Amino acid sequence: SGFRKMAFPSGKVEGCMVQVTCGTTTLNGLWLDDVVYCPRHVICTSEDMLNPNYEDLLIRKSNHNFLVQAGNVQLRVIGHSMQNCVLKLKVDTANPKTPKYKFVRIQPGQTFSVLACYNGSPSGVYQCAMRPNFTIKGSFLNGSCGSVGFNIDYDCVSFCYMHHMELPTGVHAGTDLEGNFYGPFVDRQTAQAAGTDTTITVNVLAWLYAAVINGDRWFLNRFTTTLNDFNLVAMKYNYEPLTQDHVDILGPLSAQTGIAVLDMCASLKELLQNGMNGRTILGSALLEDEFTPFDVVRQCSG
Amino acid sequence: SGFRKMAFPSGKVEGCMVQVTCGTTTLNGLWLDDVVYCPRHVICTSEDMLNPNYEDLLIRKSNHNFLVQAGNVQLRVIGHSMQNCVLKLKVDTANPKTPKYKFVRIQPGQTFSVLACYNGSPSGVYQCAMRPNFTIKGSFLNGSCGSVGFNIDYDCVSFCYMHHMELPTGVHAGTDLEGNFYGPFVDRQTAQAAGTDTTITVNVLAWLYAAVINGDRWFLNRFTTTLNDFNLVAMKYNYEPLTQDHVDILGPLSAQTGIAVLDMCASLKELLQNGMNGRTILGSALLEDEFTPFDVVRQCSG
Ligand SMILES: Cn1cnc(Cn2c(=O)nc(Nc3cc4cn(C)nc4cc3Cl)n(Cc3cc(F)c(F)cc3F)c2=O)n1
Ligand SMILES: Cn1cnc(Cn2c(=O)nc(Nc3cc4cn(C)nc4cc3Cl)n(Cc3cc(F)c(F)cc3F)c2=O)n1
Ligand code: NA
Ligand code: NA
Repeated sequence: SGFRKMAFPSGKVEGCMVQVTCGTTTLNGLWLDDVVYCPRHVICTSEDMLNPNYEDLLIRKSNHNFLVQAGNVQLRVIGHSMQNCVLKLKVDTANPKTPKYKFVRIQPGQTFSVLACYNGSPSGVYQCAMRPNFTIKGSFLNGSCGSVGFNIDYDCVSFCYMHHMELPTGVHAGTDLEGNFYGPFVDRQTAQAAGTDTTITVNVLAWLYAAVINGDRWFLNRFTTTLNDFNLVAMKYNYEPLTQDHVDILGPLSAQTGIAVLDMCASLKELLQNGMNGRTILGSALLEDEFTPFDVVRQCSG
Repeated sequence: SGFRKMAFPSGKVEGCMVQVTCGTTTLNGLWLDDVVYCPRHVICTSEDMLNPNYEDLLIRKSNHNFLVQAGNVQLRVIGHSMQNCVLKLKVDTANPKTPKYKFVRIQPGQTFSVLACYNGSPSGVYQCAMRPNFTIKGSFLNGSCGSVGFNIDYDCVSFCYMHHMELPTGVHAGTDLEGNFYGPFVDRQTAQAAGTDTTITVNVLAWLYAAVINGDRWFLNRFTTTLNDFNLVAMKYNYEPLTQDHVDILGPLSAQTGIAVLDMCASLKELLQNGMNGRTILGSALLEDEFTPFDVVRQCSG
């Protein structure tokens, strides 16, 4: 029993983190096989960060302008290339701790673990969701550029996020590992705005199922609703609309608890219209939306 | 910016987890140097779990009744001894991934990371606090017995918790790594009750400082209070009393924010008497008490 914000074990990723310095600019990189992946922003000097011309800046560098440090060992850069917003540094040593891995772009609403790193050293691990406005509500200080987000499927690390910047509202933005931004952001040191965020409805329903599994049942009720009446209320409250795909995804949890999805939707409609009135669910006084159906199954069934 | 439930990176511990089986009873163990540490409950059969006589049960076993599996490799048990509630299995191979480590007993109110494991394999990592009633509000399924809790100080893993059981209320109890229980529990499969829990006041104040650092300031006010008037209100609300030691521990955070501890106490007194009225702090609608002053500093300053 119990329900916590649970991250994936980070050891397989920790062995891939390095420090990358170009001049006095320094950040984290990811060392897989004989390539180091890092934000191309590392090739900027102070003057360059506000409005860089990356193709120009890269032409002016040589392999020896790049200092890669893997703990004590320095790694020899033998080639470099740019792919969208990442830089790929070819090094002369393949990382012997390279896990089985793949590069995967995630969708809004999906969760992943973040390994926060500073000067190439892992500092902490936490779980977070990609928000509908393509930002994450992370926890990052100066120096965390290049930290990665990942999921684990069996023995395979799926890398899905490389951290680039903090926006003025204190939320975070980054790219997939092919260097393509999540959201309408660009890698320059200018103020950019995220679009308005929304609540991830299918995740809130998954978390209500988790509560029932853990014995929190006070919000349940005898009523049912239809997708359409639900979505008309949800829209009013800045909730993502629910689809029949969402309903099938919640299948295993409906099975395990015997409560139909549209039955649980009727409970959610009640909570939205009446609030919770000082009761809590799984120790929270707000509706949680950062746990996926799969997160709940992984944690409440194994 | 941002503030998350952040665990320590788990790689150094992941390499120490093994599976221990005695008969058909199986659970997790911790392999450091040439010793495997695990809950002595593993020597119980089904019939033995309700009221075991461990000294008898251990006399009847031989080194070959113990199957230790480190992934694929089986490890040869060459001696065994019992220390309080743990079993120490001497094996013929020293773990080459043994980190620098120490065994440390923590106090109520302190936090640690848990690596949840099943059949010797790491499944997830999360952060939690030792509650004042010596339980933890973990997240664990059948098969997690033997999972460990730890902190990291530089390069040194401090092990502080070995998981044994879930109590009827769904909270968890275990021992330090010398086998001594936290709290008034015993390792038998009987219903035991935890004492009443209380809110960890110094942690709530640390979390309010974190909020101010992240720009949440609405609860602040011009008033101050004294330790004594504060403690008379706190007691009423089932909060741990605050000591002058707690006040000095909050020192760095008072410095960084310019708000004196007894000034922040006056804000806490207000929140306790008036509630929060649908406002949130750091994304929560409840007062959080699972972050220590040191957790806040580590995460908000580096
Ligand atoms: C508070 N916060 C939360 N997340 C972040 C991440 N982040 C960061 O760590 N560093 C950045 N700029 C740099 C400055 C440097 C100074 N030196 C010596 N070396 C430096 C290297 C970096 Cl990367 N930034 C800003 C930033 C980074 C980008 F990659 C980008 F495309 C635009 C940006 F504005 C930053 O957000 N800080
Ligand atoms: C739901 N939950 C949350 N945490 C726990 C931890 N836990 C556990 O994993 N296992 C236990 N009993 C066993 C049964 C076995 C059946 N086989 C084949 N092998 C088994 C091994 C174990 Cl350890 N228990 C119960 C338990 C374990 C103890 F170590 C103890 F001292 C008293 C107890 F009641 C358990 O709580 N389950
Ligand atoms: Na209902
Ligand atoms: Na005040």
